[PDB]
Amino acid sequence: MVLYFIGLGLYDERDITVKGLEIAKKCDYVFAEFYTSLMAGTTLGRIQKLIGKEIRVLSREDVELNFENIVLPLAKENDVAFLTPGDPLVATTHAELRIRAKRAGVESYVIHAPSIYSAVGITGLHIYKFGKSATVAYPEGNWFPRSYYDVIKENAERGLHTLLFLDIKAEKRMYMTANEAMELLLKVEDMKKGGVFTDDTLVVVLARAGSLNPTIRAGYVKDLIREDFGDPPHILIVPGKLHIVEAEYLVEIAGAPREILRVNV
Amino acid sequence: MVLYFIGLGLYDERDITVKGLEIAKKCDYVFAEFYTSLMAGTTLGRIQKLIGKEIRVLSREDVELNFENIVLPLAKENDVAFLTPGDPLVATTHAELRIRAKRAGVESYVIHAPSIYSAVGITGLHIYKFGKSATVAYPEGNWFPRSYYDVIKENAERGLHTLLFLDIKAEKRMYMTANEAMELLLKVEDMKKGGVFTDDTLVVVLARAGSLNPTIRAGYVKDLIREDFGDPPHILIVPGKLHIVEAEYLVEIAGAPREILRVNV
Ligand SMILES: Nc1ncnc2c1ncn2[C@@H]1O[C@H](CSCC[C@H](N)C(=O)O)[C@@H](O)[C@H]1O
Repeated sequence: MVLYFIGLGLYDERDITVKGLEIAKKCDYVFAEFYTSLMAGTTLGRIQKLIGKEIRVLSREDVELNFENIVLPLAKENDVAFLTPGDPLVATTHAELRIRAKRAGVESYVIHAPSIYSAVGITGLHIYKFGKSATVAYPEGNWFPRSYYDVIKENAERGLHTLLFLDIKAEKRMYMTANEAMELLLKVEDMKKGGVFTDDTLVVVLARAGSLNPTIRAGYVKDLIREDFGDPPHILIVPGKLHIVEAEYLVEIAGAPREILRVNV
Repeated sequence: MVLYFIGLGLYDERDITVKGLEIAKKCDYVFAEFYTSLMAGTTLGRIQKLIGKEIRVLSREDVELNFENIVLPLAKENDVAFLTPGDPLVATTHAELRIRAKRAGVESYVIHAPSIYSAVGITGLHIYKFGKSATVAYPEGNWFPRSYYDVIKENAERGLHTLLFLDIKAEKRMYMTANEAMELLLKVEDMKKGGVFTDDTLVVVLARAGSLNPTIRAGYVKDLIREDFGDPPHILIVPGKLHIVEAEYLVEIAGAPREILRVNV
């Protein structure tokens, strides 16, 4: 009669919370989805071994078209877990699943875990200064999504930072790199010419948040566009004007050039 | 010979990540602060039992004024951990402590934990639609801060949601309720008359996120201002224009008036 939405956290199998792991271990059935994102620092086998029970992975279609026929039936007479990368319901499509549970007469509870949305605090940027967020998707065919450019523009003009989630082709395990995102943004700049993203734009890259050794780097696009930030996942942030403490953290912890202290503050 | 910043999570001792727990268990010295937020579902004793270590609690002054004198000295010869409610670097100024650690020749690492900043996803509001965040501070003496009002105005005018962290005075055990926040905002509205926060404004309240049964309520200020949302901590959210799916979740899960379903496109 109960369905638990359990977050797996940021990077590896130990990023789940103690609460999430203990609840999952007591569930009769464990399902999971790995399409809103992936857990780059681990494998399905390692997560399965930690929990101690077999995990039934659902595809995007399984969830969107058949969640109520795959997961909910068992949740009616058993305790069922539905694992998701990060924090449940940060991904926009998760929320509606709680309504489906209600419709099926199934109780649902959410077990939170770290999300990249909040983990960016490790960049040293003040969380309150983050404005609207956006995702940079891989162009495909004649589709070159670029609304994120206006998101950066609108946030920056109000002195706010912009968090850019980078695309991940989950089934192919293809992660968009900060380099690829910067290249796309420069192309969009060529088309819009709003002076929003250029070689002189200060950006912050966070790779493998959750790891004990994530890569945290800050600097100008001209210098970072071809830099190796290591294995995935990557996110990119275009900060707005900086508080001196934010800049000092970027310089001392993220290796930002001293120039940001007199250009971006 | 290192320092670990470890988040404890939203509500109780089990909100710590498995990664954080296993690292804390092996540290030689453990410090913590409980003034940045309130973990309503646990006690210092329960946390100490889980980690199997004695925890030295520090005050705001101990940290902001003497962190490098109380904590770093030990971190130079042993593995030390500094625990905090929620995520250690969200809506705190603890990131700056990593700069102090570096200057003292101490390597530091960060272990994330679920944060209220991302937990708001449980309200059904799209995370990417949240704009700048603000804090509703307690008026004191002859002062009455109102900056948070302008944050709501700025976000709302561009269709973004506003997350309002509520004040806390741990030493005096004062935790601002969503009710008090609403009362304060109505008083600011009477002064600025910007039509930003009135009796007809739709708001969302999230209380005790992280617990299995948090209070999630949505409705007009006039109806919720005197409603009992349970024990603290609370957070207040003033949504911008809603997407139909956001409204549906607020109605089905947060008990919002069905009239909000009729979104004014
Ligand atoms: N579990 C919880 N439920 C509701 N509000 C919470 C909360 N935890 C924190 N808050 C809100 O956030 C304020 C503390 S701000 C510090 C936040 C913390 N670093 C984190 O990552 O969550 C509180 O005064 C309250 O308004």
